[PDB]
Amino acid sequence: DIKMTQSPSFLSASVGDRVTLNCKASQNIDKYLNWYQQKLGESPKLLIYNTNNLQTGIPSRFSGSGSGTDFTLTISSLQPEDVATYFCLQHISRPRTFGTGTKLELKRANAAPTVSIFPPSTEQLATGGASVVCLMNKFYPRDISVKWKIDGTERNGVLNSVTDQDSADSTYSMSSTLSLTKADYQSHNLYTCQVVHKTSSSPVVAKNFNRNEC
Amino acid sequence: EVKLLESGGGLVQPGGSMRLSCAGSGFTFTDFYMNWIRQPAGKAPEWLGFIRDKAKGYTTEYNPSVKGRFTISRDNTQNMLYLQMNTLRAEDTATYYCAREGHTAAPFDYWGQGVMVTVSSAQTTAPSVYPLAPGCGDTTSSTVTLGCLVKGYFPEPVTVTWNSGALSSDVHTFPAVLQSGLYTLTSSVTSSTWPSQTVTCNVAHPASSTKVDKKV
Repeated sequence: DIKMTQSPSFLSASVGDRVTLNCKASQNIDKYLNWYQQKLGESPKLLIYNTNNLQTGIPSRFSGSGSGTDFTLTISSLQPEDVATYFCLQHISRPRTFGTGTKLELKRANAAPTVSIFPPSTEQLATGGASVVCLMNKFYPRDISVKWKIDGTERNGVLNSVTDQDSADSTYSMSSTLSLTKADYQSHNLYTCQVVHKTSSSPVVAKNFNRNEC
Repeated sequence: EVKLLESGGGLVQPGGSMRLSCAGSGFTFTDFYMNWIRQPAGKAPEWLGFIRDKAKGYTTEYNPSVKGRFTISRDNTQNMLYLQMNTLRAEDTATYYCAREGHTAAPFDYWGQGVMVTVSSAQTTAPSVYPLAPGCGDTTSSTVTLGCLVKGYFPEPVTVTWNSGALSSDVHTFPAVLQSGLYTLTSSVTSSTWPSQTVTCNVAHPASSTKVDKKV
């Protein structure tokens, strides 16, 4: 089989910049190499076939080249509708093999997150369960860390989840969950969500609530 | 060209067999090769096999990685293509796409939207939905963020919308997470005129024909 490698895997560029995607085959594939664009929640779509043929309807800012074992996809000027993952495809021989893929991230100005904490719902309780929620939204860059602390003590029975870069402001949002039994939720008082945005601020961001209430 | 549509179940237990079907609208089905490509969440596509022209005799080739277990067939009489999978294993869990091969612009000039096939012996269980309103003596600005906890459900996916799409303003639906065999997910929205307006999240789980409207 022909093994396809792509590089780099991640790529951050400012809108308008020149971007270059690399793809290396492990055997000469001659001219048979394709590129597909796959946006979030969509089926891959054909961008270019046989190292350099644009397909119908694709913008001229795209071009391909290279030959034999090294190929390149180049975007002259990065548009925000070009944020996506990119796939390389070798098809001289069966089985046809795809490359590992490259993800493009539009770059922007730092942004500190809006943090928000939610105590359990009276309903979830009425069933002896209790999830505390912390929505950590619209931040940039992606690096960040959240910590839960019950009565000042760091804790762990947590669940995190980060979205993908938002198509509207290029930020990232994160959701962290702290699940406890009703009983344990009740034998404590001050729940806390502390986020540290390695950037935006030093004093870190804390949001809490007293179960008995302030 | 116009359209390629896949259909075919999603939750299946290990060892079982399954049949996905792909329908093609807007072009002479019979004059093209047709492919099945699959993609495990968080990874590149993987080519499965294809069935040839009417001219090449409708023969089939398969990626050795699966061969023996998967078979491909057409029903030229009604533009359908089929992928028959046998001895489904856990790693066969993925989104499966049929893709026309094409002439010149090829391979894969047109894909279908895909269908997820989940292979596991867990069971179809609906979600519990809890509203998330700002709590215990918490200040809050004029724009308040609210949310909905969609808990313990299986298998994916679920659908969350706000005020039946009417308030699609600042909405963030976070990717699911596997906590002990069940999916849990979160969704946030923003509203100025918080209280006096009414915000409701609409959750839906098809694998259980569940449609819930929790008001916050």
